[PDB]
Amino acid sequence: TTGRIVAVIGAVVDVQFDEGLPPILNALEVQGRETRLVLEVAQHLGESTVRTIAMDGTEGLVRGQKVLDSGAPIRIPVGPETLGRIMNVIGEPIDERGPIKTKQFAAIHAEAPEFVEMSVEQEILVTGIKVVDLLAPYAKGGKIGLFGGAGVGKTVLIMELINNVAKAHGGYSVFAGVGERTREGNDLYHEMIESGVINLKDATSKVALVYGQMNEPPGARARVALTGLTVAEYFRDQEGQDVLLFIDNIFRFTQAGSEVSALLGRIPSAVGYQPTLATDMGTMQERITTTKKGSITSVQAIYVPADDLTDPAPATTFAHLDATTVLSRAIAELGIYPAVDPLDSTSRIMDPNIVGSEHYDVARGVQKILQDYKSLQDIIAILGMDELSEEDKLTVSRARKIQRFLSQPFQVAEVFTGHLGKLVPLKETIKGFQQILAGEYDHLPEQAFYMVGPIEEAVAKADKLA
Amino acid sequence: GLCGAIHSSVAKQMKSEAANLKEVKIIGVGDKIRSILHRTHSDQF
Repeated sequence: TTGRIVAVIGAVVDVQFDEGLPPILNALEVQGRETRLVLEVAQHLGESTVRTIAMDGTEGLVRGQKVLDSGAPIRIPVGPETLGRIMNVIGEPIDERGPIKTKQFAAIHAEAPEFVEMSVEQEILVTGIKVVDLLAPYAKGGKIGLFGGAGVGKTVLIMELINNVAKAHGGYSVFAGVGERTREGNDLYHEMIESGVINLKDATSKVALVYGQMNEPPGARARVALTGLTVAEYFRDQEGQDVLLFIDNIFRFTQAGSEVSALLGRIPSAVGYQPTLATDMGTMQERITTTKKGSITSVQAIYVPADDLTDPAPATTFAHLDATTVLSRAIAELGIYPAVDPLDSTSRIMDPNIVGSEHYDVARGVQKILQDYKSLQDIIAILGMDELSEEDKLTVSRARKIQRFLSQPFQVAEVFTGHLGKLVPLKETIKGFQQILAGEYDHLPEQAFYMVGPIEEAVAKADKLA
Repeated sequence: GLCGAIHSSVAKQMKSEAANLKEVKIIGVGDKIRSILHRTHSDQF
């Protein structure tokens, strides 16, 4: 079918059809252009007109221009031949390595797995990161979220996890760059090549890359997540594969939505966001999941605007995760990295019947002492410690030593910590924290605990501090 | 009070002695001592 462009406003192109109106979600190709311009139908305004969302800049379009119904929704190359390749929202390669020659093609809009298809196995995923492992442990096939205001550690934490987990993972990985920096895509691609997870020589690549960055028009940013998502769904269900899915940043998808929403003509909801915010997050978040057919461990970075976690975007995302790592500017500014807020991160696995009571008791032990320190802080703030009780001052000592021992050097952040990256084994974490709690190091100085791996290194640092 | 750790310091060292030790009897000059290294050792005043 051939329609005609009737109106153009930014990324919202209205096209009229005479015979055969395309259903909603169908991709149309604008005619008469140097490059592909896909339009995704969004709604039937009546009068044989359809309101659509462009997938690329709309400059140059002209009213009356011809548009062709592709007959289906954006469809993209899916299969193992996407492994080691970089692709677009609309599935075209952007790594200058030729066509992605796949047997099948999948449409980016699918329904979420049914209730009966759900899984409930809960396995802990150890990452080697002290704070995460001890207090808000991730889980295989689970949904993890790293909340962070600008420049707090979301990406560095994804990188370190890619390093500590993705690197020795049997099975595939999918990295979906949504609304982030292009240089980062470039930094990663080349790094992936270097460590050999991307091999441009053989078919041994274990990563497929999808990108729709900070330079794309809203509609592209609004759909690349769906695109990375689809790639991952193929490995899960069509190959019963154990997938790893990294997304930086899923907040950008929602923001993209807010960008076009006025153009679609909708009364805004709170904070200027689109009234369809939750459902849009929902039908999308619900496909990022493990099932009986396959496993999807997904780590999603969630940018928090103005640092406000009460913002509709981040606020609505908590409910979709199994584990959350809430990063803090306040902590970061103290020099503690990763800047994880220990009393604000959680994990549905923090259950005695899953991590064992030893783990469950150290974990709750650490939080209780930090919570206690937290209430003393108001008074410590005007009057310092003098007036504090001998007992209270011991919580304070221990809390400040536990707070420091929660920090740790990442390989990925070596250039900034000035120290060699460390990976601490769970039992080493459970332990080191026990002792601290138990008063076995009340003699060491705080600084001994800052930026170290295992407790054994904290004792040493103390000697060096003399 | 409101002089940092003036009192807590002497008290801290005061309890330390009474423990390590020979009969024990004590005197405190300045009400603060009589309120701090106290209760535990009133029957030791």
